[PDB]
Amino acid sequence: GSIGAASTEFCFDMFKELKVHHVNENIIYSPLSIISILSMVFLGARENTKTQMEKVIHFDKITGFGESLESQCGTSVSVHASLKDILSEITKPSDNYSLSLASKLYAEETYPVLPEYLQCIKELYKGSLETVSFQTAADQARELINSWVETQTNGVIKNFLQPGSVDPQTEMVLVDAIYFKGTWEKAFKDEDTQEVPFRITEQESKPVQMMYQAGSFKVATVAAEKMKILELPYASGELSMFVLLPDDISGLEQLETTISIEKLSEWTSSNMMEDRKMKVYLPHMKIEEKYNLTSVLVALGMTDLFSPSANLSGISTAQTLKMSEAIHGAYVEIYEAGSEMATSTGVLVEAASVSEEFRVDHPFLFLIKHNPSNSILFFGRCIFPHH
Amino acid sequence: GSIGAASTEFCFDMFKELKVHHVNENIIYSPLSIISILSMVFLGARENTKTQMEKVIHFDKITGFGESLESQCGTSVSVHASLKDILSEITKPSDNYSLSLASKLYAEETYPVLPEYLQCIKELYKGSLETVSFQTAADQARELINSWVETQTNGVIKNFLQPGSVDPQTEMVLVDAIYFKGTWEKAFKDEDTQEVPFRITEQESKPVQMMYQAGSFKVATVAAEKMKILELPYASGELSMFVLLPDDISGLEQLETTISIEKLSEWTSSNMMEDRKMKVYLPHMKIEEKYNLTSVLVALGMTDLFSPSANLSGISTAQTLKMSEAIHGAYVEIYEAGSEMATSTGVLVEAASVSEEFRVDHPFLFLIKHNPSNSILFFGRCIFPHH
Amino acid sequence: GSIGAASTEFCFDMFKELKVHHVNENIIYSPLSIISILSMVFLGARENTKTQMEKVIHFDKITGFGESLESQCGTSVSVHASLKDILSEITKPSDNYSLSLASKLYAEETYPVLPEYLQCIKELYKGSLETVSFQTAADQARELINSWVETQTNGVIKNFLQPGSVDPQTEMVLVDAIYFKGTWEKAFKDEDTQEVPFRITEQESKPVQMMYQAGSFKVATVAAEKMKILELPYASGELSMFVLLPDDISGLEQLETTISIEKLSEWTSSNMMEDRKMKVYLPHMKIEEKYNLTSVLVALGMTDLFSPSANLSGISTAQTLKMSEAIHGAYVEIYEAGSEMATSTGVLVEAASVSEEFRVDHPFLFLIKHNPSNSILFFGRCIFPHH
Repeated sequence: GSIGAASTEFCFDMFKELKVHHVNENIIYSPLSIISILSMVFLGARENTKTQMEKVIHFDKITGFGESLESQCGTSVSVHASLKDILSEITKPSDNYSLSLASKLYAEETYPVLPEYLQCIKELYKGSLETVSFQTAADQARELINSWVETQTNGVIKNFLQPGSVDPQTEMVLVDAIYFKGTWEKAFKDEDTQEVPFRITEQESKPVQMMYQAGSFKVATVAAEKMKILELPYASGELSMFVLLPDDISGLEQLETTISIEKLSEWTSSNMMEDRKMKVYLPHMKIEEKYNLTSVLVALGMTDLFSPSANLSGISTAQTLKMSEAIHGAYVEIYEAGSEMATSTGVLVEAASVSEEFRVDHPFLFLIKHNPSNSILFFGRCIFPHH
Repeated sequence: GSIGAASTEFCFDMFKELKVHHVNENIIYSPLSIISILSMVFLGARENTKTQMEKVIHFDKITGFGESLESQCGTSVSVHASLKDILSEITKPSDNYSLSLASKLYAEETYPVLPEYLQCIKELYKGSLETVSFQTAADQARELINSWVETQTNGVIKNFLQPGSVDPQTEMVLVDAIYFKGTWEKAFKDEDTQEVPFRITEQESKPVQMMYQAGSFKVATVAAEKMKILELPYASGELSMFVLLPDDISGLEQLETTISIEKLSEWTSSNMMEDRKMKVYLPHMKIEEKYNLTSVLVALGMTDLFSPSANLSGISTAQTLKMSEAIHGAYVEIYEAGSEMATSTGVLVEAASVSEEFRVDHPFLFLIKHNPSNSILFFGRCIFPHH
Repeated sequence: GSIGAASTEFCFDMFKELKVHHVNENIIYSPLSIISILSMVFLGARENTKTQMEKVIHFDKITGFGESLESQCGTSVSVHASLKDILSEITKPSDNYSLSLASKLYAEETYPVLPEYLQCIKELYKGSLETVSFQTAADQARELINSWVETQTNGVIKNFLQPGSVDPQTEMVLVDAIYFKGTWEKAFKDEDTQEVPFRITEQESKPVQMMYQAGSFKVATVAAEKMKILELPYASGELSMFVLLPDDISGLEQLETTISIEKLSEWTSSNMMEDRKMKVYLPHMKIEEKYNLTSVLVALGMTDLFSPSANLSGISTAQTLKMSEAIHGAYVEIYEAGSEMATSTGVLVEAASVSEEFRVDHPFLFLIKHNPSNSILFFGRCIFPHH
């Protein structure tokens, strides 16, 4: 097996879990970056936490029978070689497009990470190590990690880590950043872009800037699922965009449920995809979304990793630590010349457990009273803060 | 035994009846202004209407078991004292915040008002009387009332009285307005505000600006209702904002039914509110709503006041007059530095109107035809006139 | 019968069929221009296509019993007379307004248009022919047609034909344009215009410039439908704008379902319309829309026309063709002095069969894959591609 297939299967399982909490909303995430950071953690996880992460990341399909566990480092020889060669394939330079993947881990000065684990991080993901004091200055370390992410994403992802996400309890933060900017194989003419209505539902429609071009494009029409897939290649044909468009507005739902790595392999088969003379209408796209994947990872069977029984002894034998916050951010912009996209996956670990915080992230009742008169000046039921 | 507690009780009694007409919708109103204006009308009511208003406003508990009619003015000595001292309390001048309560009554020049009732209006509510001709220039009187209310709300509540609210047959209007601009005790840093999802339902979410700060705040954890209340004091601690947030979204409904003056007094007890170091997240709020309380006040028990059996001898002894329209507007804006809030309550008497205008202030279809040929050149449906 | 009545009935049928896909959205379209272009095409059809077009255009009512087809050129004498006299009616010079109806057809050089059909176009629609090379320079043809449309609409409708509409397959294009600039019978004083809230819904409202004037106006009040109609005549009383408005906002929906040519005839009756002293508030309006009426016309009953079985023998004796696209655009601006309005309707005839586009106009699943690694760099669902 390959780790690209693990990324695919994880992508679609995670999408099935994610869509249930974001109905009628835009979704965007990077399977590769999430899988890469989660494998960084998977190397350190041992015993039941490691097997859980292995089944969730689908790295169990990668290892051949025999020579598992710390055959080379952290994981088996198969997963090790797969990780290394994928890092090499992604980081290969190209004059046509720009594509970068960087990994960095920040650690507390007091908390000592295993030198073997740091060396394996340098070997597999060639990620650097910085030592910052979280206990004394957590917010400054947050700002530094955020500036590193911002510069690694060419300023696309600013202020990745939310305020208050890290606190003096956090003792290590594993983060990565993927950035891609390319050009279309067949570009869209700037003059051909005009205003076109876009049907959000059958009832309502909103105007958007639609780019148009006519040419030979790979289209695969799946009638069993009532949907067509269009491939728009980029410069050099090493990266491609796939648009899975259901024939009708009502069909998309069905598609979301039936999509899978197996089904996708059938649909994107080189035989199934047909170069035809097509008129292509593609809208200007700008999608930015940031998620907290802790609940999603737990719902997928990664319960031990966030539990106080997490065995991450492969990272640091001194004391014990566990993961508490896994943040992900994704940005994608499609325009006429090409597209610019950028993602980041952050992970912070710590032994401590905050009992409570007071976060107003769902509807409530608010009350404003005059304390001397003990009278209610204002009372309200807030469902949406801003209409 | 105080008008503040009466305002609390009437607040929740009115919330329970108002919530049925605004499902899945923001709610906001000011109990202090509503009960001030209802006491304004209560002073004039006598016999059955006055007892109804006293029970619904909960001024019966304010008066001790002693003389309650004709004493001081209109009501008992106890209610008179409570009115006067709350009026003095919230109109207290403070350099820290701005809090203003204003009352004013408009009357037809042909309509006669008793001098003792006007002297009482100046005594307790310190409000002025303005004589305008409702029968001749009802629209002009409406615009004048809205301009006065706008100036008293510092431009926040503009065009308060809807068109057709006031009528030429209307005898006497009673209005009041509260404005409060204050700053937080512990402010929110502008840089700490970031975009965060807000979960309207379990499956739906929308992004909002969320201000964060870590500090010592007063929180009470009511486990019986599975809910937590947080207090944010303003400058000098004379006013504070209470956020009642259920632990889960679906619990909100339950809370809205179980909340009451007694339960609010239980939950916000000094022993229950504990000072704790909390991470606090609060969304940018801009909640603005206008209501017609006539139906709700009738449902609450004030049936005679809106019916032709309304006796208002203390208001106008020459001829009887009944109220038929009660409007109420409330606006609340929460930001990082502080908050700005403003409310108004409007009262109308003896209303009826027919035609007189063709005002196009709501969506409509339009037709443009060629009269010689009787052909439709243009047809359309206008919701937004300008884009 | 009269083609004005046909335009009215078709207008309301089309409104019924069109409003279903445009809820909470502005609508505007020209019945006269659409019915004129469709009558142009209707002269060229025979057999079932012609009868279908006649039913949808309601020209079957114009023809008196007897001498229905080929009596005049392509149609009955009654329909021919109606067409010619209507052209003369709305293209009548006047010093009070500017009203123009222009029609023009572009054809491929290799396409052999029947000369008698061209003579009919010149007789009944005053339509000139231009020969353009679609197969060798379709984009130049589109630019020329857009420039002609723009000049005929006095610069209101620019870039009328969207890219991709025309292509080397299109063989003929019929386009007409209506323009009308006029002044009110009773003008709006600029000083009387003030900023007034426009109530889109009951609780949310956006501010709009509102002109005011008082005087004698023709208003009809229909209580059975809970709505009033106001007639604002333009200069010289030859064109008038009708504004029908429900008393409550919620009534509007009902109105849109119950409006009809017969009900409109009832409501705009001379005895129903009454001159009365009225205050008139009317907002500034700038309403522009553009539609593709292929689906709407097919749903009304023009199935054979857009199918490969379309008989357009009256246009070309050889190489029979069929319509592919029917684009329409409308613009209206109402201000104090008067009004400026303009529409265009263009239909392009072609010959195709299988689906020839990959139009991305509804939410879709997109993914960006690294082909060497076969890993998904990005995956997402988008419902709206802009924020």
